[PDB]
Amino acid sequence: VVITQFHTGQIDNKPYFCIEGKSSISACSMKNSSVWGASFSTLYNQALYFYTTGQPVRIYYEPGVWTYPPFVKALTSNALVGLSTCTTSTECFGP
Amino acid sequence: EWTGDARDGMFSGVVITQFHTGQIDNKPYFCIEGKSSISACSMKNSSVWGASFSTLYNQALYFYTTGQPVRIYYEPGVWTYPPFVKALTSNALVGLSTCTTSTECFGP
Amino acid sequence: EWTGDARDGMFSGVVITQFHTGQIDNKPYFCIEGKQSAGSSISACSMKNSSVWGASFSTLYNQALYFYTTGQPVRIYYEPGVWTYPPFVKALTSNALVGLSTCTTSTECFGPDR
Amino acid sequence: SGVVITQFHTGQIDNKPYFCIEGKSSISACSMKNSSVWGASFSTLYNQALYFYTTGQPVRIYYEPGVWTYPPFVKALTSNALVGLSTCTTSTECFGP
Amino acid sequence: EWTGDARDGMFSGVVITQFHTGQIDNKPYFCIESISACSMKNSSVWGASFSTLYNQALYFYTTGQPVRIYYEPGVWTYPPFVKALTSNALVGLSTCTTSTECFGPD
Amino acid sequence: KPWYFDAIGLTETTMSLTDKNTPVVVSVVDSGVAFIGGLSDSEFAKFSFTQDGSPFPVKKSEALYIHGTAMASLIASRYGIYGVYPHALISSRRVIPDGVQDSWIRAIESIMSNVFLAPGEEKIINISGGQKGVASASVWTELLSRMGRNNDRLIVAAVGNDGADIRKLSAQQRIWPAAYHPVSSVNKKQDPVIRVAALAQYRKGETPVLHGGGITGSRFGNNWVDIAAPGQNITFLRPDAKTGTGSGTSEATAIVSGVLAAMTSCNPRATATELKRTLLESADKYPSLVDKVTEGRVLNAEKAISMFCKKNYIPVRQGRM
Repeated sequence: VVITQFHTGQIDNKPYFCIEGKSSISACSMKNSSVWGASFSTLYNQALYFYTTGQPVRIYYEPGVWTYPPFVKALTSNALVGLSTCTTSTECFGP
Repeated sequence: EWTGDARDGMFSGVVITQFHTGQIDNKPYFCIEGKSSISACSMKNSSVWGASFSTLYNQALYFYTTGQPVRIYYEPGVWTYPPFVKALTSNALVGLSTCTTSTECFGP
Repeated sequence: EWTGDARDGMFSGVVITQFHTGQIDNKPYFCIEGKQSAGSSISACSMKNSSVWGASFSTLYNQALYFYTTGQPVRIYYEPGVWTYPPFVKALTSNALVGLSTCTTSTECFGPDR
Repeated sequence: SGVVITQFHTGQIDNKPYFCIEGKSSISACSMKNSSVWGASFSTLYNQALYFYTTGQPVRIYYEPGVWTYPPFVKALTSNALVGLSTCTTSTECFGP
Repeated sequence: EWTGDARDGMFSGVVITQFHTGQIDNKPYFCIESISACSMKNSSVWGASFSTLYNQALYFYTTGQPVRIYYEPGVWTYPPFVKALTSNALVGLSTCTTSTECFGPD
Repeated sequence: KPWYFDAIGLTETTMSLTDKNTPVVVSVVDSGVAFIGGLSDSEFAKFSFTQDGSPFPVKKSEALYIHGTAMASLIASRYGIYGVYPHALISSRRVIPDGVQDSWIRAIESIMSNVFLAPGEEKIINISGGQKGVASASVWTELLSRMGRNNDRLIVAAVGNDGADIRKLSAQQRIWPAAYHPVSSVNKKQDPVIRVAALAQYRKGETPVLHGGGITGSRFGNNWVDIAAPGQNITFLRPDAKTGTGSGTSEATAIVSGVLAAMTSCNPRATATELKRTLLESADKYPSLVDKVTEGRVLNAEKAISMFCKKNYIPVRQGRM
């Protein structure tokens, strides 16, 4: 996946970022928003780096995490839960 | 509150051309201008949007650096100190997005 | 207090030419020097947790290091007489760094005029 | 010693963020925030590892085997904790202990 | 204490050529290199400046520009650490105009 | 778009890595630049080191009238001709024709007087030519050694056309500053000159060759040429706003200067040694070009710019920690 789009905002006192990669996939990480909030800063840093290089990467996500209907409608319910570098279009580092 | 609330306004296909950072009443802030022209400011620990100060600062500085067209999400009438509003703006920066076209950008 | 208060001074169309970082009385600080040309130069320091401008240390450090890197002309906002330790004032400056702005011309910059 | 960091992975396990690096024979090592005796160095190591991944320069990877114990994590990645990093002058001569 | 105290030494017009990061007694540290100096997080008197100096030292390692290194000898006391690295604490950094003229105290 | 953009990899992604905010000014030490057409917004400063006092080119010869404009257009033209780094501005230093005594030296000495404060203003000095008939060489060597010790600027120098083996040439027939042959280990490492030879048209991945010919043919020789870059069938701008096509080491030098300018934007505080080592280490090494170019180096703009912009990503783009 190439990360092609990046969105940042805030909801209910929590900053979040969204990414879209290309089929297309969207995933959002939210600061202090359990279970995956502990990873917000590491994933932000990594995703912004990969958006800059444009290198193919693996996006790990969890569907149905975000539940505010206007948010899910405009963006996604998917939580970003991990990122990996890739060697080929199918072979990437990690689980 | 959410970046994508109807109340908040947008300006799509904008290149961040100006950047200012300062402090007001023990709170650091930063102001961006994009070109019609729009000005938006983010303040640390200044509710409702204070929690996103660091993320927005980093993101805004990055897009300033690349000069790519972006969408600026703002909320007018947030900053109320008259000399501040006069010199800078009243608009709070509440979100940022990458754009595909001058009108089509990622996000709400 | 505000960066745009009348008391605080400014220097427009400045290139940040020098950078120093140290520590004094358990507080990290950094200093910058900016020049408009041959004439003239301005020095300003930011100290972490050293009120009234202590809260902006991290933002100013990041922004000042960025502008030092690009060499783009900027406006430096400062407050004279903030630092008081005499050897520190002698070697460096009494000026606190209180803000930064990008410039369009040597005189026209973004942000408040004070 | 004299390893190029060629792969990078980031995730979370049991409320703790972590990152994994692979360098090239090959070596893998993971640093987890607030976990193990080496948890204190997570932020410094993440920053320094991503820096070296960006330059692609040969470095020294310091590791401790057997630190990570969750079997699916160990199977997918490594048991090695990342415990330090150094710049190298040659493929064998690097800065540090 | 101050970076500019007479007790502390300096080396001007230095290019930072080597970099090391690790941990000792639950405190992260970094070492730069000829002159060597280390900065340790939360290890007084210079522990407060760890993150600023890490950032600044990595920046100058990247540019390769000549800089001034401010140090305090005899700060680190663990003998195998001192043997492998240095007893010098990194206490400040400056840009230089010449190999001898640098910005800041001297 | 021109053929050499794909050959050296000036892709959309590579170019997207460069910093827009950095003031980048290339020193075009030549016959004067006409800031017209695609160069109409490119002026930073103009100088004259010629007896007539004009910073604008003269119609003594068509070659000399067009030379400075041609070179500046390859570097930074914004429309018409495709400049390698269109965000760069140009500082024109007219040294020829009707140059003052040691016009080339006076221009480099004016650059080195550091009037402009920004690190990226005249950090890259393009010399798409130079001086033959150098007998003293004392002036050049004392200036070029000082520049290497100061470690802040790079001279991108054409090795000259005539297709001659620089090793077999007489000292008097060699072009300066390219002919600078540092002696000590110190002066060899500090060397601020990047000696550029011309390649014939090729496609990325194809084994390039030096451009030949009795007139526009690239000079060559191992330990006298640092890198080889495109220098055949090159479209450039003329003062009359029309375009021309040319070959030679002048073109090749202007293309290297543009690549370095793009790199400079990512961190102009980086030393001359840092940028020269990145450009040359990122260069493709061909076995067939070893006798002609030191280590058979061919300009890889994609590898040079991406390597350099990635190395500076964390210190410059992501300081916050």
